[PDB]
Amino acid sequence: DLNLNRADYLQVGVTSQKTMKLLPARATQKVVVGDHDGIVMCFGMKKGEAVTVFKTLPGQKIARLELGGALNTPQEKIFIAAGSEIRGFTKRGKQFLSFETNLTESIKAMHISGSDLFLSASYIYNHYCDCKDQHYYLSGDKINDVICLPVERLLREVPVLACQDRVLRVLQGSDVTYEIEVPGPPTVLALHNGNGGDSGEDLLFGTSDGKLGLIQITTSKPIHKWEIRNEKKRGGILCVDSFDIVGDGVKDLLVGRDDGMVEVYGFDNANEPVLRFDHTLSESVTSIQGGCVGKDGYDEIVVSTYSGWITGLTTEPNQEMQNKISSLRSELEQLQYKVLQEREKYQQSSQSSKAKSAVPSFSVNDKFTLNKDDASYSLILEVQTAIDNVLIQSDVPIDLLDVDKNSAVVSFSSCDSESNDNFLLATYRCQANTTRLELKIRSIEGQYGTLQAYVTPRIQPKTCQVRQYHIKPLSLHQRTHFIDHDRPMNTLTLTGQFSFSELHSWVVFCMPEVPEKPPAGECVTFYFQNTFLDTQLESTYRKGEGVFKSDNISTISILKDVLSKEATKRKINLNISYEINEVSVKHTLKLIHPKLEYQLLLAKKVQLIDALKELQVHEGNTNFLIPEYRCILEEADHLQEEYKKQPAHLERLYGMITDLFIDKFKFKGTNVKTKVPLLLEILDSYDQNALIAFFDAA
Amino acid sequence: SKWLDSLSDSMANIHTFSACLALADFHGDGEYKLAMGDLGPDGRQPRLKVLKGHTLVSQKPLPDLPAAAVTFLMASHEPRTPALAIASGPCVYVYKNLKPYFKFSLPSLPRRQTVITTMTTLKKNLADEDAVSCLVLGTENKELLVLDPEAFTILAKMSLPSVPAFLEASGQFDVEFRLAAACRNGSIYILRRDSKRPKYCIELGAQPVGLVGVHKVLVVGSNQDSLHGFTYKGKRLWTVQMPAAILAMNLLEQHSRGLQAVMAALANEEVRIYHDKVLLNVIRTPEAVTSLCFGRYGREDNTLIMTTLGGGLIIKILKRTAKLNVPRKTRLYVDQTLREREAGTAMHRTFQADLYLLRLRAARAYVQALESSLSPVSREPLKLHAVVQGLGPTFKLTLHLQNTSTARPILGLVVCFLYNEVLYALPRAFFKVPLLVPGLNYPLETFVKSLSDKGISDIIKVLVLREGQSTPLLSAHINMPMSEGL
Amino acid sequence: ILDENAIAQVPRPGTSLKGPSPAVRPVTQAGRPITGFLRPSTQSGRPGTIEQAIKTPRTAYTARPIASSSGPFINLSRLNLAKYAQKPKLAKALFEYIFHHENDVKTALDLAALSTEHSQYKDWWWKVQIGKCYYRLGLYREAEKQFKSALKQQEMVDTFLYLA
Amino acid sequence: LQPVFTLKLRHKISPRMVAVGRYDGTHPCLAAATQAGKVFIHNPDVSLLNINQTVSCLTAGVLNPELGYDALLVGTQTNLLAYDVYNNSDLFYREVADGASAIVLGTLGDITSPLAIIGGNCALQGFNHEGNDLFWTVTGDNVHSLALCDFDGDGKKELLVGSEDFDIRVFKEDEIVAEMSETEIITSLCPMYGSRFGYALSNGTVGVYDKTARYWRIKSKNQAMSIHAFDLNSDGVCELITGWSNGKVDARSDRTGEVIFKDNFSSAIAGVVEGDYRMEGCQQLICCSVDGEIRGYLPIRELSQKKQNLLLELRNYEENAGVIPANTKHHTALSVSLGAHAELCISTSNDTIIRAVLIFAEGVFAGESHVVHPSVHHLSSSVRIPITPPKDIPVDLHLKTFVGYRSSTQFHVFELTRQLPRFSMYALTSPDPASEPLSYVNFIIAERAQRVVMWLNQNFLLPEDTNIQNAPFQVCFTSLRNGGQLYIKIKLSGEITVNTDDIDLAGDIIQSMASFFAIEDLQVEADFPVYFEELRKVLVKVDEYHSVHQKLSADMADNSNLIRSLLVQAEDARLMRDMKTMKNRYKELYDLNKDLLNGYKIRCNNHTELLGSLKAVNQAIQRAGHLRVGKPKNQVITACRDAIRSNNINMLFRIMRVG
Ligand SMILES: [Ca+2]
Ligand SMILES: [Ca+2]
Repeated sequence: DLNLNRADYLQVGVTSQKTMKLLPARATQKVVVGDHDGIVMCFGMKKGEAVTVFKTLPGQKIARLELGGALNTPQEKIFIAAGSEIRGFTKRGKQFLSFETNLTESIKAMHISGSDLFLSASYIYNHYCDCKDQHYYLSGDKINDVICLPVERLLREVPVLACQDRVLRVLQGSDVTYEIEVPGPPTVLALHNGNGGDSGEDLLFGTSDGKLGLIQITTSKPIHKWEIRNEKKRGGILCVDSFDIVGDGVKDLLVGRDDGMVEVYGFDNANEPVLRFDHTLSESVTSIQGGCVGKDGYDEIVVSTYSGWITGLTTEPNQEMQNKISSLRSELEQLQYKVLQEREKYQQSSQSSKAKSAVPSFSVNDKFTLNKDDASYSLILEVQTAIDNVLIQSDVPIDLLDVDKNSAVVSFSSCDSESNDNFLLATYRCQANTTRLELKIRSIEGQYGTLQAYVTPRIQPKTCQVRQYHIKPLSLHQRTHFIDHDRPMNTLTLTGQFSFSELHSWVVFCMPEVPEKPPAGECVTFYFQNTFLDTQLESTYRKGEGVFKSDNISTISILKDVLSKEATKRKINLNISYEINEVSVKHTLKLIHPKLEYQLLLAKKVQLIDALKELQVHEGNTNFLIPEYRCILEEADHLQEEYKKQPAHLERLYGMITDLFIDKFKFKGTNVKTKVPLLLEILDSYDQNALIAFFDAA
Repeated sequence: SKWLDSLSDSMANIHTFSACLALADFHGDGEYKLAMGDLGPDGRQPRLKVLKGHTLVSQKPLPDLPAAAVTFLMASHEPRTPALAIASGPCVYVYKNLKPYFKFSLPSLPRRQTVITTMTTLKKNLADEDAVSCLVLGTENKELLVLDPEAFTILAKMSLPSVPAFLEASGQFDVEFRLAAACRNGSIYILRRDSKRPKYCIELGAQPVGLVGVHKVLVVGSNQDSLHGFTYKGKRLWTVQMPAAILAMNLLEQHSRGLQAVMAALANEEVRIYHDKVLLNVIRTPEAVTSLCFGRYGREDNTLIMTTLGGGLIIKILKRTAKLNVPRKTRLYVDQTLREREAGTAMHRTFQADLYLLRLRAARAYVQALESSLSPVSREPLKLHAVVQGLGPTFKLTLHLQNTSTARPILGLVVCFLYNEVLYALPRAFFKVPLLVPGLNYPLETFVKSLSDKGISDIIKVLVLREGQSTPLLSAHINMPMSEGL
Repeated sequence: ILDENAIAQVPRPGTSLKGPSPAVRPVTQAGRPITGFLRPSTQSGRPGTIEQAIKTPRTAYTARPIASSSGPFINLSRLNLAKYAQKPKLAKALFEYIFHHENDVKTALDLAALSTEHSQYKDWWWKVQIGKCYYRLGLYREAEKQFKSALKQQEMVDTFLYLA
Repeated sequence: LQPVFTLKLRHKISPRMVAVGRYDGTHPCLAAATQAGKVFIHNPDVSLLNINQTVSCLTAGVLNPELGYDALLVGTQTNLLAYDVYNNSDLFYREVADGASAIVLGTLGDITSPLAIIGGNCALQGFNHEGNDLFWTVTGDNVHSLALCDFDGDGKKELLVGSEDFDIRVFKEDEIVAEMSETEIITSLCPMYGSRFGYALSNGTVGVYDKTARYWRIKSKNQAMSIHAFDLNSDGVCELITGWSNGKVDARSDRTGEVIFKDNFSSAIAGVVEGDYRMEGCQQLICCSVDGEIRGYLPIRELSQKKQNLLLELRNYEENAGVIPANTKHHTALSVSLGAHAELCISTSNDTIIRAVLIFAEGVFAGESHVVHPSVHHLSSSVRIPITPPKDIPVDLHLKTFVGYRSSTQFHVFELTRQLPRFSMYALTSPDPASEPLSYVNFIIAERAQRVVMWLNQNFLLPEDTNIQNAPFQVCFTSLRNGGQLYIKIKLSGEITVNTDDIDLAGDIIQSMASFFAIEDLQVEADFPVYFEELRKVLVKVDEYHSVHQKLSADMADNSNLIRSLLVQAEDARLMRDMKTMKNRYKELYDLNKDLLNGYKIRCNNHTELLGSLKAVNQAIQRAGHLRVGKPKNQVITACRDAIRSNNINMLFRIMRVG
């Protein structure tokens, strides 16, 4: 067991991903951090207190910060990359590098191997050999990070490259060598040792839902050593590092989730990891390192969070709390007086007509992702300050399910949906000092639209920042690498006078995880999968036509509706044809059946749990009741907590079956809106064979 | 009141014994945890449970049932974090950091499957806790294995005249070790150095439920609910009786006091003993306690953990501040003994006359009962009584018939029922009687049914008689209860 | 067995109903040695289960064989209690007839309720009669209520005996 | 800190039904309700007690100070059972016939014996050790929590009544001292020291009140299932230990209410009580969860964050040297409109768009707030918000309106606070002699007709065109919850006549007029025919409800005895394997169960109707009393109670009309 007690160091501004580093300068190492405000500051703990070793005047947003040396020399040269350039300082703060490396938009990743440089972008990827343009690539998908294997323990120069579509594109030079599959979008990857493993080269990637792996990439084939698949600790892997805290001696893995969890893994198994320390930090722990920053001799973790609180968890365990709080009493006196002064000044300036009120802009770190285990999006807002309240306005039938880790209080306004478009208006208050706000959103299969979120912080000049998210039409699908070709695929082919950009933008507007940049090649195939019930949506389309083969039937209908709607939004006059297999609807019904059966069984069990408890309280339930109910007694708690959600599953399944019926008979040609209520009582009875007979007969 | 109850849990399942209940800081940083290798409810799910403070945190699954789980030391120079050695069949599992670390097995000597049944450790050189401790084990195959303190070499095999049940050890390995093995055959054996035969046996008279080794004398708890203090030599010193059944015992200790007594769990929900001079170990409990462990738990040096019968968990912290009824004769007695002293002859004569009349009337009634065969007990040795069971319009009339003789059956018998054929409906009035084996009670059932639409009772006679003859061997009468029917 | 009305379940020894030793004084059951006086309410124990009660002599816990539960002059269904309850001279005698002769506690309680309604609830006798009807029906608290309400009106020996 | 002890109990505790007390005199024990109408006692094992009835309030205390043992008061929804435990005897057994929703035990003010004051549906009764009804009064609506706190010193404790009407009323024996208008049903109340008491609503809002002044409050996401004052750091000043719905047990200060101590349980929190439990002469803190886990206790970066926010505000104020003008202001007019809503229009000063509006009000809305959000094609410089408060209570709207341009990402948040005055829905109109309500109350006032006119302008939404001369005048108002009518008539003689057909409206108007003129006593001449006839109808029906319930209970007792006899008979027939008769007993049992279930349905239906009738009667007595201020209130209340205990209905209506 590990008990690394907490301690705090100097707080810096809001920081990006892996923007903190430990310069080794066995004495205390020295920390260096970036900031969205252009400041890049290096400091250290002397005798328990911080000392500003140096600091740079604010420029642009420090998106990445690595440390490397020109030769295999001790890597002390600190390289940052703010807007589109790369600045490079020595360990004492004297600048020695300023590379313009003019890109299009910005820089979101970088890796330095000696002097070799690998800098990524939204889609662009570049490799330089001492500022000399050497290799270039334009991946069709967003890039999350870039790594290069150790060109010393290994011979060649093979840079890995993490793409946002769950593929590791191992490339050499300026062309892709091969691909690796990864479950979840890889956001961080690093060599899992100070060199990269004793066995040549060893990669260690982390995904966005929380998962890690050890893909050992050979010359032409990647081998999966093993993988950590999170069991209860969902969250975005933002940062990883290798360091030996436990006394085993070889090395350990430190990982920082997005919700705040800080996990440590050891390899006593010699193959498999084991968790040692699971601790939360209530923010986005954006950078992790291991070592010693104060009180040398003891190992510790240094973690930079989102708000810039560079904290540490040490191995060694009154008269200090009062001291810090008295220093803070002096600080609060002086600062409160100063800010009330110009508060009154700003109020004095609030009567002039020529004057114009500026705005205190702030940064929010939203994350609108789709959970696969459930069918519910998980919106995660974050502000450096404390949130005063968050508004949630929608245009879609949406189920804001309340989460447990949250502490805010909700107030569902009486939305109209007739005089205005607000199908949903909610308000979270967070009557505390809260930085992040995690909340669920359960969407329906066929409805789509915008979803605004008005975030207000606790800054004295009050401002609200609106952030818009999109609930796609097919917002319950997600991209996969392959589909089964034997299942009944109800295909749909559309042809018209549209260009490739038009059809691609339509598919993006309809499909969740398609990149907006029109792919080069003019013939593109995306394989999807419905996350509620497994029905693929293989979509292959060119400049002139599009084919959408899908196990499900209703997905074809939604695709047809939304694509026709967009075409008429641009007046393209497309032609659409469809081919429907007769066994596909029966297959979808065979898929839906087990869930309805389970829900109804759970309902009929919770009908009896109460009386059964009423009887066991008297008799004791070991001598009179037949165990067909003793099982119910033992499972009572699960039965209750799942009946808490049973009716939502019932309503979703009923609406889905209704829409499936409607769309089946719509492709057959007729409208059945009259007999739509006629199937409801059948579902309430729910004989499977009678249900299929209802489907195929009337 | 001399204990501070830290936790007395009532409805958590913990079924372990004081041998498989050991306490140590198997992880380090000077804070003591409690390991308990238990079988669960029964022999289904043995899971090593670790307790830290008040609530469980981890249960490691085990392959089979842990016969023991002992904690020793494994570093004489600069002791490290000690590991836990549990036992299961031929396997011994060493758990460092409470993680599965190492496994050793018994040497298979002619598959033939062996089992370890008890473990106990013994010091090496200085007789302190900072030194290392050599292991001792007992097997179902009649062996006792003294092993190196780290269990990688067999150091001393020993033969036992019977299968062991409990172990204890005293002394130092090289100087002298005394291995008290309390066996199942109703005896103990003290094994010493260089024994081709254990050479030391001691009788108790039954199988022992436990044992405790104080500095000089040894203690044994008898299955017959007593405590007997012997000496290592072989001579019984003292005996004491317990007011309940001894469930389990252990070795209490308190180094700040010097009191080292026995914690005897009893079936009357109590721990009780009489020490040499002071009256200690007197503690009650809601449910009978089955396993005990006095040790330093968490941070305090005088914790006492207990596991009771129906699961549960008890934690007690010990505070450092440790003529005859001869009746009365009233005036009536003296007045009547006076009237008897004056006129005793009249009383005597009238009592003799009344007794002659009584003998006459009793002989008269007895001859009448013989005449009418009304006796249910009267060669031809038989006995019959009848029982009516039921309150409705139907009664189970069961006849208990018994042949009361040394050895001879009664072949020819029949039972007839004489009843009112209007009020009662018996399906079989007449039926034969089986061969009455002498000494056995034969219950013969019948179903009477009250036919009276009102509540009207009546008698029912039962005649037991031989087939050939026509005079009832005996008779029984049954006053049939009220109908209470419709 | 099947009628549970006691609040406690393990009351202190001495505060609930649930000498010469059995080597001197004969016994009817394990406890409760033989008495000197049989009233038709003596218990001398309680049978545990229903099997323990049917399989036992019918006069082991009672002073009379134990049960499973405890032309004509005028027809009860015919006469309308609403009319007799207007006149107490007929009401009290007719109630005593229905309750003690016909043993119909339901019609008796109906007549008693109507009659107490008529007399405006201010005569202890009708209260005690309703209490007796309830006590027969098994409602011991609704009967205690009436006995208590009658004791507040006129303290009489009968009401103390009923209430005890 | 750390739990000094922790015991797991084998039963599931009911939420608010937990008490602790010495039942042997020299041995404290823990009493707690359980499902299936049982109550267990933990002595240091567990002893059960059969209530056979769903408990709704449990409590231990000294009922007669002659001895020392604690009586155990188990209030069923239709009973009350004091119960000595050391002897299997009871101190009394009363039937309240109204309910036992919350009970508190202790000496009231100027009463010499420790009462057992209770409360159900619009009722309040307090008994002695013998069971005598000494205290009795009627409050607005159902009582959910009672507390014995001592206001205004005087050493004699008053009583706090938390009504479902959202109010906390302070009832001196026979009086009503003050009221505090909260926002939800007060489900817990507890006194700390002096006049400090903690309250817990159903919003989750826990607060602390001193003599009608609120020191603090929080509104969490869970609900405070219990609150209790207890000193935890040994200061003399007691904290407010509260147990939340998730399991969070928090000991917070009382001067400001910041969390001092925190802990968590495995399930929801049922009870938190105080009392010696290890027999060491010191009170403790016992906390019991719903699952049966009881445990007993014994007695940084955020400020740097706010400093950094001060630095940020400094940066913003220095850098100026979605932008918006600096003279942008909001003018809000709160009027009323028929075509059914109190309208509040928020308007900007100069061509700046009102994008979204948040209204934070206490009980006016479903939820805690109300969001106006005009569609992108509805964006203008003004927005009108309709409001429909459900009760004539003055509320404070906390507005947070977003000002910004048509296409912007950062809007400015202008905060405001307006007030909907009490009696806001009623809109001034013109009189209609055809539809004037025949009900009327008359009473006297001091002087200063103009002061009453200022009262009107303060507690009503008069338009700006209005003007009232000192002459006698009538003002009419159409209600907007229903189409009712209100007619206030101020006579030149200084008399007041309220002519509303609603009685609660008249009570509210008269009480506001009293509290506005600092009046301690007032007597009215009242008449509400439409209400009085219906009240007489209910009073008539109550008796037949009583009789029908009596007959049904008799019949069901008969059939239950039959069923027990048949159970015994079937067991007998089965013990002799006589299957025809056993099957016949089982058939008869089936039929009797069917008949008894029909009887249960009809009995419970009539019983709920009876509860409705009783609540109607009690609420009518309370509506009569509430119409008069001061000493006439309890006079009318007790007079009506005596006029209904004697079934003198005509005297009841006589004392409700003029008396
Ligand atoms: Ca007072
Ligand atoms: Ca304090």
